[PDB]
Amino acid sequence: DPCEAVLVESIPEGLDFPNASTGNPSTSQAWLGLLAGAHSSLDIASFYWTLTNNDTHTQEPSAQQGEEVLRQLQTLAPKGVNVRIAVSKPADLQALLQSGAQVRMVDMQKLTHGVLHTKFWVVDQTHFYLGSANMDWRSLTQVKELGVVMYNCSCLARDLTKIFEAYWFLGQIPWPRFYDTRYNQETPMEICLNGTPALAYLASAPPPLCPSGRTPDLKALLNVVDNARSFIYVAVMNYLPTLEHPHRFWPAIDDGLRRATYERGVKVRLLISCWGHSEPSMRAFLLSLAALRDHTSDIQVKLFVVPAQARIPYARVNHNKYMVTERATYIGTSNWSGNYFTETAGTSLLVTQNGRGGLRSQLEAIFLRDWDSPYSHDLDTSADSVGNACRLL
Amino acid sequence: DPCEAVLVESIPEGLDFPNASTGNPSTSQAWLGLLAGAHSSLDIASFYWTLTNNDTHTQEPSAQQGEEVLRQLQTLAPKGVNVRIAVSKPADLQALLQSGAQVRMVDMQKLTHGVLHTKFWVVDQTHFYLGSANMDWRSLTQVKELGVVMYNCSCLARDLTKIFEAYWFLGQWPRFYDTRYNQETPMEICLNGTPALAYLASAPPPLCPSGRTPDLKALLNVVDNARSFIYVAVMNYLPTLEPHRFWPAIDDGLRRATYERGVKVRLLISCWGHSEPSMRAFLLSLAALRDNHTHSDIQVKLFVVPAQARIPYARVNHNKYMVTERATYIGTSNWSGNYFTETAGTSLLVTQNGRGGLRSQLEAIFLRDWDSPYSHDLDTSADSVGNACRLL
Repeated sequence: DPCEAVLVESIPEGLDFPNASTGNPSTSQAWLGLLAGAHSSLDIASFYWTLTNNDTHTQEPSAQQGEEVLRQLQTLAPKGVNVRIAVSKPADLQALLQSGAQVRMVDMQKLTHGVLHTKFWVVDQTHFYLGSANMDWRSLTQVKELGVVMYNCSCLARDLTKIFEAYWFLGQIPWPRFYDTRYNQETPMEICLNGTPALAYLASAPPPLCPSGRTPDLKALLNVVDNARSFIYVAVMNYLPTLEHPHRFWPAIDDGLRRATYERGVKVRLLISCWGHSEPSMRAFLLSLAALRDHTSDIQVKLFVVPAQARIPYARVNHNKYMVTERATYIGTSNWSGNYFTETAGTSLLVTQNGRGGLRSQLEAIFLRDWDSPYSHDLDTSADSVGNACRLL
Repeated sequence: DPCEAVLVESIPEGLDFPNASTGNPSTSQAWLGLLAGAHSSLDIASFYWTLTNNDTHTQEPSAQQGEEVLRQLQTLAPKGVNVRIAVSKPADLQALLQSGAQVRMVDMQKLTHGVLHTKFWVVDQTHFYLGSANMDWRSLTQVKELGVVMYNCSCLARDLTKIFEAYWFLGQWPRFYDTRYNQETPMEICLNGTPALAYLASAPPPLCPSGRTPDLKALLNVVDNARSFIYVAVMNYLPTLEPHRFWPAIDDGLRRATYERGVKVRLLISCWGHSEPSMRAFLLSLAALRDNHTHSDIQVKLFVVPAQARIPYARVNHNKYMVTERATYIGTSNWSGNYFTETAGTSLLVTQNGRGGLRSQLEAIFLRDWDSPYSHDLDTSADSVGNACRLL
């Protein structure tokens, strides 16, 4: 299969990169194209749905891209597209049900004390999108996001659907052989990504939703961290060494980054996202990694902050959740706190390929332009200078 | 047995505490008393011997206390005291062999890639000293040393002697070495007439027999059983197996306790011209856990002992102990992973309830250390700290 990965970026209106330092399609363009092409199925797992302005209780014109998606979704079911939805149990889903689109609500708080934080699509079981969208107009053009669309990638979409079908069964924890995966950290798929060979595998975040042969998202994340020999670049929304009531400590990712930077000298870059809903206990635990630097080992930590839009609930964050090394890629939907790897649902794509060009270097060039952005500040920037609620910093 | 624990401290000449109110025997006084009382046996585990000035290649008068110890050791063997020594394989030991005192050299670098860094005595299997003071006139009067001498403490001295026996055999486990009194089930001792639970731990797992608690295990259990404070003064704290490795085992216990349980943690590490500057970064990685909501509070201070600089290995605080609201730990290993894996070491842990007693005496020692001018912040100017200072 002639698999092509495109990294597709949701960029907030008014947020831009002046050098065109990585230009690639919008999540809206990718989604509208996926819908317009769709003819058999649109497996779509989301945390919530908030596409319409009225479903937000807002009246912003930028809802239109989501409402177009909604309009197009309203065309999909009478066109015969077998739209099915899994959504976290808390109007648009009733409009879809009236259009004939199936909806199931997942009581993740009953099952495992968490949420269905995954955002992905699987289209004709040939294409897929996986990433930090949120199935709302805000995710499309109000919050910065990264995801991978893998066109013509039928063998990999047909395994991301294995992640969806679990949540679809929950919204109706055992897993039956149907959910198992052969293509994991130990034996990824061989894919001819843009014509250059690559090894690729998909992971799931809470061990109850990892079937046999699925790599746990923490295992894949820690392994990508421990196999690196030159650099580890991470962009993730939230990072906490906790199971975030009563206090627990979660060293698991902290130890992988300490070990890797010390034993192997690996350059570690952590790019973590700040907004008014960021837990303040992050700051001490980020400073506890940034102190491993002078001599001898090098971890550096930076704060991504997306700058009238403040009137919108949950707008203006960088929701992104990926990592890249000299050797591997990791695109995910889980945030980096112990609950996201134990209690909450999440997924990630990992792709390794060698040489220049290709996905790994496109993702690295994305990380580099993020990290060099004005939108990435140091872990001690003056809070008012950050142009947003620097609640953590 | 009417066990009395005295905390005996070597204080460097010219080092003194404004807190006062904490008078105790010098290690010299306690050792000379132990020798003068000794009549059947003296076991001792030692890192190295440097009692005579000539054996130092120095000519400083304060060797006299060690040379008196040496003179007294030279009297012990003709008095009939079964002096036996285990020493780390690298003149005073030849003078002792002339006196009839037995010596064995331990090839720790062959056996486990470390040294015999223990410092302890056992007298008549009835008293013991355990602590940091080396068999070295600089220990007795030029570096600060803490240890416990437990007089009339036959049941516990009779277990420390066994720890030396392990070294004594290396320098030349079966059931002879097995220990009942450990972290799971300490011994009942009537320390100063107030009940206490006490046990001895040893540092490298090859030198821990069955039923001996590993020194790291006992240290981490004390850290994870704390509920109000953890106070720790130790010479070296390296969260690494000092080809680069990682030793977060203590680092995780201190993070976990302060975050999950709100424990106040105090680390009082010791800085000198031979401190590995790698340690500085790892200390800054613990002082980062301070916050208003979480009640996580780790605080870290450096202990530095300010003509004596001409002496090799003088002027350090070589102390190694911890105290909580609940327990004490006096140790001989420093807090780097080699000391718990590769190197020989030993510690006493004592829990007792109420005011007074050993736990509060050791805590009052910690507090007077911590409040000392000799304790500086982890960001202090090394010029103000008044010594060679590789961490600042």
